[PDB]
Amino acid sequence: LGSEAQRERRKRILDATMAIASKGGYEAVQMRAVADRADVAVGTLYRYFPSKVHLLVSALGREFSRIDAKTDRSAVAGATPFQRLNFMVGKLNRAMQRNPLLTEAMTRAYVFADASAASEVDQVEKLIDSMFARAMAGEPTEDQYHIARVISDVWLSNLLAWLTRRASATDVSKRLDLAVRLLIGDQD
Amino acid sequence: SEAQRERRKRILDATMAIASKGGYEAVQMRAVADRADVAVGTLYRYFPSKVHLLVSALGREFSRIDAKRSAVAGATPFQRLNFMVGKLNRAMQRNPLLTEAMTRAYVFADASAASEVDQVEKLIDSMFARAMANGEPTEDQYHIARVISDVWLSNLLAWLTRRASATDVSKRLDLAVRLLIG
Repeated sequence: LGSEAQRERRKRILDATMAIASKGGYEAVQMRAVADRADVAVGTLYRYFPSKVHLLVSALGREFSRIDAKTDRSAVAGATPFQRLNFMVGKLNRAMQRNPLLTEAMTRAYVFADASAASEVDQVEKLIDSMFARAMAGEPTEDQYHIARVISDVWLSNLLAWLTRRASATDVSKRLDLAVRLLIGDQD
Repeated sequence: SEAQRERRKRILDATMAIASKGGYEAVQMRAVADRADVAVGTLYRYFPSKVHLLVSALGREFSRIDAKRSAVAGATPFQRLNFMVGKLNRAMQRNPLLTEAMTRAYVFADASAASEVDQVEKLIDSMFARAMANGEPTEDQYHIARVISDVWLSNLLAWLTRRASATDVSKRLDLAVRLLIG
C-alpha cells in the first residue's frame, strides 16, 4: 500500500509539523501553516492527517520508531535486564528533553487524542512498550509486555511533571528508578 | 475560620456546577466568583488561577471519596486495593465533562500550582497505600501507590478520549496491581 510520492509527502508534512512546533509550540501547529511549509495541498494533508492531533501524534510515533531503529544496543550487550531497561528509559528521557517546546506539543496531542486518532496512539504505545519489553528480555514474554506498559505509564506521568516544571530531571530519574526496582528489582 | 471555609466551599461548588455544564472551557474566574457570590479578590486569595481552582476541586473530590473501611477488613490487601481502584474508577466515570475539566487542569498544571498538585497526588497515593495496609502504610507501600496512581491516570486519559472501555481500564489496573503486590 502507498507510493514513493506519498512517503515523500508524509515525510515533508511531519518535518514541517516538528519545525513549526519547535519554534512556536502546540499553538503554532495549524493545518494551513503545515501544508504551506511542507509544499503539499491542504486537501491532501487532511487525507493523511485529519487534524493537528493526528500530525503531532504521527510525528511522535515516527520519533519513537527512529529512536528504536538507531539506538546502539552494543552498549548493553553484557548488561542485566535491570541495566538494559534503565538504559532504554534513559535514552527515551534524553531524547524528549532535547527540545522541550517540540516535546510539549507532541505530548499535549498524545495525552488528549480522541478515538479518531486510536491507530496513531496505539502505534506510539506499542513502540514504547516494545522498547521496554525487549530491553527486559530479545523476544519478550506477555508479563514483560505488561511490565513495559506500567513503566510507560510511570514514564508519561513523570514526563508531564518535567514539562510543566513541577519535577526536575533528577526527580524524574529517581521516580523511574524506583518503579523499575518495584517491578523487576530482583533482575540485576 | 467559619466564613473562610464557607467561602471556599461556595467557590468549589460553583466550579463543579460550571464544569459539569461545559467542561474545562466553561470554567472561567469571573463566572465562578459571580456564581459563588464572592468578590473576585476573595476568589484569587485562595485560588490564584483556574488551574489552582480545578486542581483544588479535584482534591476535594478525592477527600470526599476517602471520607466515605470497616466493610473490607476480611478481604486481602490485593482485594482492598482492587476495591479502592473500582471506587475511584466509578466516581470519575459518572460525570465525563466534570472529570475532563479536572483532568485537563491536573495534567497541564504548571510549577505555580505544584503545591495543589502535590496535595492531590498525596491524597490518591494515600488511598491506595492505606488499602494495602492495616493501619499506617510503610514507605514501600506509598512508593507502590505512586506507581498505581500513574497507571490509573494513564487509563483515565484513555477512557476520557473513548480509546479504552471501563472494562479495559479495570483489567489494566488489575494487571498493574498483580505485578506490584501479587
